[PDB]
Amino acid sequence: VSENFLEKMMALYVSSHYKNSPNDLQLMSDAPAHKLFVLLPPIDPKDGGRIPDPLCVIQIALEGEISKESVRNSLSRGQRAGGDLIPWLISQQFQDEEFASLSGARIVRIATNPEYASMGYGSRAIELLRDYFEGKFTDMSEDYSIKRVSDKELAKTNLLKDDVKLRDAKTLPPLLLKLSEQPPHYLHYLGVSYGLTQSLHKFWKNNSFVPVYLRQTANDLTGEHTCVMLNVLEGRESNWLVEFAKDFRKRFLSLLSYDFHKFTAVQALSVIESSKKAQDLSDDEKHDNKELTRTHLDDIFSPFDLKRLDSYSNNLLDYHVIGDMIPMLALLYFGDKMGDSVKLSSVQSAILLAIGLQRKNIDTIAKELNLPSNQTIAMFAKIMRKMSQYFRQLL
Amino acid sequence: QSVQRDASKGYSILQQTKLFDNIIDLRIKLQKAVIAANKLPLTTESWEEAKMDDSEETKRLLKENEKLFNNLFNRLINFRIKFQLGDHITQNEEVAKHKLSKKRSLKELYQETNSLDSELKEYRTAVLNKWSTKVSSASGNAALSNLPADVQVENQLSDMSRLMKRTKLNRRNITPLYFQKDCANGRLPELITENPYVFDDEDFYRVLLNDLIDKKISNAKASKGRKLNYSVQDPIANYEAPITSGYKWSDDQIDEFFAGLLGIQIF
Amino acid sequence: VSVYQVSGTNVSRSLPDWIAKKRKRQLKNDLEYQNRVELIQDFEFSEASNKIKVSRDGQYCMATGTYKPQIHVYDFANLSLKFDRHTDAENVDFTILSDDWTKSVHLQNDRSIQFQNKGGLHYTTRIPKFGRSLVYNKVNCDLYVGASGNELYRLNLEKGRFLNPFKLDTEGVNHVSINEVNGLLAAGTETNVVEFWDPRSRSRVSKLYLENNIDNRPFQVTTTSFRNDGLTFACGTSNGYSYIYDLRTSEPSIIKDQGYGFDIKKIIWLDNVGTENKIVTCDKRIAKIWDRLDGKAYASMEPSVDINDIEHVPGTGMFFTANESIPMHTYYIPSLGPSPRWCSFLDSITEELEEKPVYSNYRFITRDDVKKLNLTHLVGSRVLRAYMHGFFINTELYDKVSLIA
Amino acid sequence: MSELNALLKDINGSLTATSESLERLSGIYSNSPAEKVSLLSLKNGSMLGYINSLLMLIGNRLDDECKDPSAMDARERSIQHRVVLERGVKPLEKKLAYQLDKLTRAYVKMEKEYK
Amino acid sequence: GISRDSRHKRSATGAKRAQFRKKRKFELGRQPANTKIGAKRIHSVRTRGGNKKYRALRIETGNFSWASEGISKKTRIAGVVYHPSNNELVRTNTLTKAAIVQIDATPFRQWFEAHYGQTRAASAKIESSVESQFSAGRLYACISSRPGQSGRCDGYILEGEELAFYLRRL
Repeated sequence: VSENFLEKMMALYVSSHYKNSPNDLQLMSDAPAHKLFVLLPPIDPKDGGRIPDPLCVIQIALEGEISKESVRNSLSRGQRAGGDLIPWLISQQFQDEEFASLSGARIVRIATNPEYASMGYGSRAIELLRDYFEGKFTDMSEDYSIKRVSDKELAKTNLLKDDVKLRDAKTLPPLLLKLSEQPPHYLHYLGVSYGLTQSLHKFWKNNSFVPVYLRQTANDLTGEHTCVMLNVLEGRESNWLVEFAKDFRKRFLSLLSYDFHKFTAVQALSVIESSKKAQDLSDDEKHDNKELTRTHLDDIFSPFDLKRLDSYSNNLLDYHVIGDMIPMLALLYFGDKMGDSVKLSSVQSAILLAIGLQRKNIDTIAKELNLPSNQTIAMFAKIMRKMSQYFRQLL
Repeated sequence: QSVQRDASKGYSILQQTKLFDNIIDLRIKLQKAVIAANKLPLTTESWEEAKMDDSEETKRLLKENEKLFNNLFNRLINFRIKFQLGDHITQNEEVAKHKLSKKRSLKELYQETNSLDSELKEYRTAVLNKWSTKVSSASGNAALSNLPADVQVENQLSDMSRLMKRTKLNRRNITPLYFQKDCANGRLPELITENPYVFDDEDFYRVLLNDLIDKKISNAKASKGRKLNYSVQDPIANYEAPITSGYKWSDDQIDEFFAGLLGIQIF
Repeated sequence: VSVYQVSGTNVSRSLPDWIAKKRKRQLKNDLEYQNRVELIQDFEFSEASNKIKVSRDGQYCMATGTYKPQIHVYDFANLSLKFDRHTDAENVDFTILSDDWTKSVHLQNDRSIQFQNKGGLHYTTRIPKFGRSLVYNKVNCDLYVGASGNELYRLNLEKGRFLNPFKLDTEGVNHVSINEVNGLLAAGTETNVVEFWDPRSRSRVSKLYLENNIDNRPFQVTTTSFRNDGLTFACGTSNGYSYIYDLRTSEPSIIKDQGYGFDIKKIIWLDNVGTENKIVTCDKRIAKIWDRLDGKAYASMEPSVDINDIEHVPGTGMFFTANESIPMHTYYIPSLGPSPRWCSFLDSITEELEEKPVYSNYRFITRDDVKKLNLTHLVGSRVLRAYMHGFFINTELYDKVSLIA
Repeated sequence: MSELNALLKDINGSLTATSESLERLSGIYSNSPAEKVSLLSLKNGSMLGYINSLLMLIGNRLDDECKDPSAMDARERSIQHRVVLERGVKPLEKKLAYQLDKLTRAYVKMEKEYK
Repeated sequence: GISRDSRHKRSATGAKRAQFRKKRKFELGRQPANTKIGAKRIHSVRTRGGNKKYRALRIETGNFSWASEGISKKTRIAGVVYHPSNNELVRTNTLTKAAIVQIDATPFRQWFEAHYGQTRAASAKIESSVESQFSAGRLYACISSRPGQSGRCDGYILEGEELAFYLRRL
């Protein structure tokens, strides 16, 4: 009965994967950290306990709880210990020792029935899983350990007369356990790792995950960049996540020129939007964006530059004339220095993000957004007009 | 089988929740009484003067008041015996049954109330400790090992002085009858706006009203074509050609979706 | 959010439009008359407009009139009226079969289906009983006509044959709508039930009973609409309540109150525009935009004249509305998406546009309904912000008093 | 009319109205193996005591003698009952609220299926 | 394209008459006017001769006549309640002759209280049903002018056998 189920699990687990290797079976079976979670449809009492089908199969790997000594010794040595992927990477990328101490779980794999993808089972599965760790599931009605082969038995058996047999059914626990039956392990965060694609990121973004890291070098086999996204469960300190998300956003903005110029404008815009949602998560005001100070503005831009922007807003200038200053504008807006006065539509944000940061030409974005070139430049012009009018208000 | 026990548990859950709402209805009806009572005199002299104004009518009203009050609170105590009995709050079934049978006097009625609250206190300690542990284990707080609920209740009961003042607060600004005359005569030792004599549970009363209110929201002939003619009509013949592609979803999926439309020990 | 009225009457609701025509000669000297921009010439009917739809190809629009009952077809590529065509009786509903304007079917009010081809009136056929809505199934070429009587008629364009009519349990079909992904038909009966039908077979997959707790009053399903996702489903009621259903579960995922107590005339799914989770629920007086997940109001369109139909140009931020006014209104919410290609320079004049902006945010209540709810004691309080002949209450506070009452 | 007489009438109406509703409530409970949630059982039982304590506050006041106008003893019992509802019961059921809603929903679906 | 020619019909004997001549102007009919309650909208029509016709496409107000007291007042129309020819006209608030509509009762109440000084007695007596309607705030009246043709919607408040019959039909 168990074997029939294991085949059904592997089918769902293996379906999505491009080319699965038999190691992962050993990986699931023996790894002490790893746990398996299966979403099942409602059970009909009339079915006579038939081995049900798995709709969504989740595998999680508990990670973290690293001593502050070990991280420092390894980090100075530059050596990465096996396992605990997300802690070690985030420790390196931010040089924070406190994160490595936190207890978390990485969602190694999520798979749904391909026939049933995109109808909300996958999302439902994550929502329950968070509630399992958060502590919502409780038993209201007022052991699952299996005795190991004792040393006495080992000594009293000879190789010739060994009777190797399946473990007797009374000893074995049930195959499927209700969540309330098994207590959870205390965790602060839930992490994921996946190649960045529009569909997957939209799925994770809807499930209230937050990006914290994005590998620069695309994976050779797939052409996708590894992305890591974190979530903090209710009742735990959320500050450390927000600091990373703010720090990442700044990192992403500058790197758009270097190696993420390929990303579609909408795709890149989503990554910033997902990170910003982390700020809204923190209802506190201790960490807030700072508006541009008049002294800061003068150092960034000369008064002639402000005049030159003003002329463009009045149409008295050619577009190429203001090509120099746009990237500085982009960082200030997406750094949120501009403040509540200046806000833009989704189309305008993509256009500004393109020219300012991706360094794409106006013609390319006209194609990429499927807009006429003339309309693109017009919408761009209204953006400068809002920025110019704002710089006037500060002065 | 596991389904049925869960379903039955829901019925008990519903029953307890309906029981909760019903008792609030009792509290709502009693609300005009508690306000009226806080308006009553505080002293013997005021009461006698209160009776002096209309001696005959007040005596009749007082006699009816005493009868209704005793009948009501005798009835409430009967329920508490049954309620704390039915729910296993009281373990001595024989003693509970005799109390229901016997008629009780006002002095006797107070004693059962003291007995009933005493039993609830012991049950209270066990229940909060049991569920607090269960919630702790479920959330991993057991693994971590935010005070126990029983402990929190003990601390708040320990701070009896603070919370007494909460009752004494005269938010409604009630003045009991002949209050000025009792104050002038020095008949009110406690006083010699916060009034010890006036009792105010309005904030508690409102919170109960809100919670009841929110729950309700949350739960809540052939001529002229009048006979249909199925002949071929030439002008509209082959007006449009059907698409060979068909529905974008595959047929079996479409058949599947419609079916569900509108809704070793393995386990 | 910013809502601009590109075209439409800009006079007081009390002032009718025809006098503005009389004022027009007097005000020719005024500069604003020169500066005002009309997007499409003659984008207007003599007295009123009934329905408005956009051809799938995206370059042509068609509209219907009150008197003389006529059929404009507008050419976006030329911003001009292409041809006006008169009819025998006023239109109740139509669809454009072809991708262009050439091919259409119009259910008039005299119980007659008229098939308009590009040249002219092709053929006129009559259904047994009065019609109320009309939908076309591209897969089977079978045109489905709602009717006052229980039976829902079927006409087959391929065979040129009336087929066996479907039989509904209840009498009166107010709207019909076909799910593109699945072919599910939803029929909006007069009673508070929506009956779903399988087209490949001829059966009743299920019937959904609409339940409103707030108001005990009877209500009629007036509109229905399937989202392109193939799973979600919208309903309107005659009490001004718009429901969003996931088809699988019977419970209404969200209930939103338009608050003016007026029948819902159309539901449009703004999935194509981007940020898919938005929806429009158009009333007699207001067309609100809100998000399908949270129920929060995004934008509102508050024309000065009654709305009869609303239409959204796909892939753009434009909206047309057929009104009881001489001109048909055009709105443009830039935040949703770019201006259409044919209105390439509409963004340029955004500042010159009118930029119209409480009324959508709150729930409207009449004086009588206040008495029914025993809220007279609050008259003059900051809770009751009186407007026109009625009082506004927060939607949440309305739900509270109604259940108590 | 004397102020006391009008007040005494007000009390008389309440005590009758409360008694009748109590009679209805006792019948339904008497009308009701099904095991109840202990936490909710305490919640109902505790607030029952709160009403009783309020009535003892009424009872103490109603006496013409008024030996204890402050009704300190009745106050303390109302104080004991009130704390349990606000500080003890409420935090726990909020933790348990999720599982509560799931079960009640489960029965209602089954009851819908049965009908 | 509407025509009133008798040629396209069958003869009394059942013979299918042939087309004699193309449609002519002196046998013209025009599209019907679906009068509805709403801001007064009227479209003129140039008919045969120099005469002119007004189509009441929309209208909210009309002169109504109380025959018993021989009075006429201009009142708002609330809605169509019953229409003898068809009920789907009753549903869409379509206004046409013989329709039974509900009109605001204010000016008639004012005239009554003014003329008779009541809310002597014998003259002030009025039909019980009419008095009940006044208490309601709306009166049942029948439209007596053809909205499609003249352009106005005047009528008279129901009374007597009219009122009994139509109240029964309602």
